[PDB]
Amino acid sequence: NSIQIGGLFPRGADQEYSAFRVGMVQFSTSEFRLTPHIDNLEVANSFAVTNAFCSQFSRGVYAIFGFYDKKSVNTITSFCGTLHVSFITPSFPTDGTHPFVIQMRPDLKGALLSLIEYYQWDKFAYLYDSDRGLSTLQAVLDSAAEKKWQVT
Amino acid sequence: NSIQIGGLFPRGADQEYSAFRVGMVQFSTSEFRLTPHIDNLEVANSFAVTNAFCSQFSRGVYAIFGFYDKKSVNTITSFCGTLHVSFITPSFPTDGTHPFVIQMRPDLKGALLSLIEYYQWDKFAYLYDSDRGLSTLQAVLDSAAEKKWQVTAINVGNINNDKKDETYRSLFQDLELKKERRVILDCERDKVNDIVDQVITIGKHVKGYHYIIANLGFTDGDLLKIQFGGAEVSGFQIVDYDDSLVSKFIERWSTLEEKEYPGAHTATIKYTSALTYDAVQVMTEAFRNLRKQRIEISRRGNAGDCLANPAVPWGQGVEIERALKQVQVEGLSGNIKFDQNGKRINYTINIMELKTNGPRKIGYWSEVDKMVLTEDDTSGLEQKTVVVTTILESPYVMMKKNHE
Repeated sequence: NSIQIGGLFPRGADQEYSAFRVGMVQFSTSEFRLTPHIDNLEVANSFAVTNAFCSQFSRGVYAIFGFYDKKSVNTITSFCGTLHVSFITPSFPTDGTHPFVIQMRPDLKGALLSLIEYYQWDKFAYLYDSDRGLSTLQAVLDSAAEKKWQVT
Repeated sequence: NSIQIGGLFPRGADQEYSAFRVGMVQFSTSEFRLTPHIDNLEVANSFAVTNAFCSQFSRGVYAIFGFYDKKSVNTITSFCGTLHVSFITPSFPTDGTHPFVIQMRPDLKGALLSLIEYYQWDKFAYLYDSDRGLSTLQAVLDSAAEKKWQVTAINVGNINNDKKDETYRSLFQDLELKKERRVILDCERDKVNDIVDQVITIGKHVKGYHYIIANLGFTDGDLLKIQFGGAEVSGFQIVDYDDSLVSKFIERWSTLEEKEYPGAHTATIKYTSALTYDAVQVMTEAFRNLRKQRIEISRRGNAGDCLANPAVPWGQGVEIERALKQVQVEGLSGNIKFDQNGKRINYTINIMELKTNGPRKIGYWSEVDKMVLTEDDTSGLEQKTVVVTTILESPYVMMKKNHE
């Protein structure tokens, strides 16, 4: 009763995969297991991800574990939304509600707002990389008016 | 004589499509002609975008004219960079240099950054919409820390239309904390008309407020509702109706029947649509130069499934890129030209101040020259009722015994 799963891993993900490989071992039972198809791909390229997602759809997996990037994120969300494929990933949470998506990464933006309150900050600098995204920076700039912040 | 191209259109973009049809007729010669394949699809559904793009790559086109959303721009750009397929679009330019992309929309980022510097602003609001990329937001924020600006950036895009009256009143309750009187609206021409009607409801459009619409269709959206409140309104117009070329187009435009051409019986045209008419002229002259250059571009056979691994790029797409990126014509958006990346270059955005007499061509910019127009001759001397304030305190200001 072997069950197949999609495995989308970036190239440099050595420990992420090292922990993934350990994950399946500690959880496989005597009546079923997991048969992942691992595609080491450059996750930023939307075409590579799109071509890789279908490389798993034709193989007929029952769920896909992977990652995504600010550029390729909207590629996976609407793809799993129409094909009813279930996608599980630790990449950053979807900006909005996108169905058939499982985000292990807990919402970091909600916790950061509470930290700045206890420290009683008023003016500070916010450093962000447009690569990782800015969904968290957007949140602190939105609440910058209600809570009196002068973000540089 | 037949050239195949792919067309990706939002289903709620009819004038944007009506302008495309008129362009085929005005640039159809007897030497050759272009042939479209239209798929009305959802612009935000990148899966539909992927299904539409591969529908054209399997039919074997030479270039694709379409749009994209933030949720799909990366889908369009990534396929064109690998399959060497040229893409022409009037949507927002890509956040970076992407090959085989011919962005018809010019970069507004340079305009706003010095329209701010013209009025001498150092603190303002910035209500943006992520539907057209966070490119503009990073620009103002990067320049905010350099000039020690104090900006308030609000992701006004993600708001529900059912609780729109209690949240908009709440936003201005938040913007009232700093008594903000200088705002920049960075929504599409649709959500702008929603904010406009809600600024009127709370009366935040009188003497004192000053807004800047950050899109290339100032005269497109409805401006008559906030024109007389007393608040100065600035913006940007790309379709300079003063040019005789546009008027030549607008005359033939205003007489067209509306059942056959939706959204075309009026005197103005949306900047999204005006760029589309100008897009055809680019593609027409692109291939006409491939002809005169004695260049053979026709496909050698079935392009196959787009998901072909490894992705084989047809070499002549390089020549199509070089053909499209070396076009140079004139249309409704003024001048038209492209770099080696496909970005708009050598253009002119008319800056318009909304006075009491309507949109006024006050200024304009360029990627080399910033704010350089002398004041329009039309105006009125001593039309400014200067507002003066004082305090009732005898005997400085006493109400006459017959003050009623």
